[PDB]
Amino acid sequence: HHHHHHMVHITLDRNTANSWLIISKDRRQVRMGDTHQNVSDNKERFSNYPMVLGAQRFSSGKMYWEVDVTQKEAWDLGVCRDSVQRKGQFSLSPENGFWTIWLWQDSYEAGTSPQTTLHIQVPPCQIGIFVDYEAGVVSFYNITDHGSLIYTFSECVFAGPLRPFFNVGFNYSGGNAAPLKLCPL
Ligand SMILES: CC(C)N(C)c1ncnc2c1cnn2C
Ligand SMILES: CC(C)N(C)c1ncnc2c1cnn2C
Repeated sequence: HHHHHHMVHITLDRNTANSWLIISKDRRQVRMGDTHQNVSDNKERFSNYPMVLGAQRFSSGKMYWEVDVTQKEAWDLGVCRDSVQRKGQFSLSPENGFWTIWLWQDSYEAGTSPQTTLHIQVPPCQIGIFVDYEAGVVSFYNITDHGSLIYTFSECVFAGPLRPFFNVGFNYSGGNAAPLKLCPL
């Protein structure tokens, strides 16, 4: 792909984070803590899952960023509406304001409803995410495999400002402690 020149500097918004997440000083990394991280509750925090938003809001233009997923067993990545539900249980789909892919139980899927199987020969260590607001497109790229296309959501109906979306996943197995990291431009 040739989307690299739309690179944007994403930082994580602490206030949206589930209370067990640990966000680094530079706001560029996030991991699952082994306990509540001693923060006060607020209406922005994702309560039920290990999720956090980027601070940046996008309402026009073309945007690109990269995320490191090295050695993780489970995670979700993409974008979401600024007004997605924070509390309780919910489906990760465009109907609920999410445009995402994930890894779970050794397979990759796109968060359509129902979910779509992805075809990945080279497990990615870094994922590229491209958003074209005007076109209604969200695309995902395998940086480990020379930028090959993973998935394109087209005909997107964003219906609001978009925020970068992250889920570090649970660590029930003891094999999913590694962080998500925003990769340098
Ligand atoms: C098969 C569906 C319902 N599950 C379990 C999931 N869907 C999307 N992201 C997920 C999971 C599990 N972990 N993460 C990060
Ligand atoms: C929001 C949902 C899709 N997420 C991230 C989930 N994560 C982990 N386990 C899950 C789910 C859903 N069901 N189950 C059993």
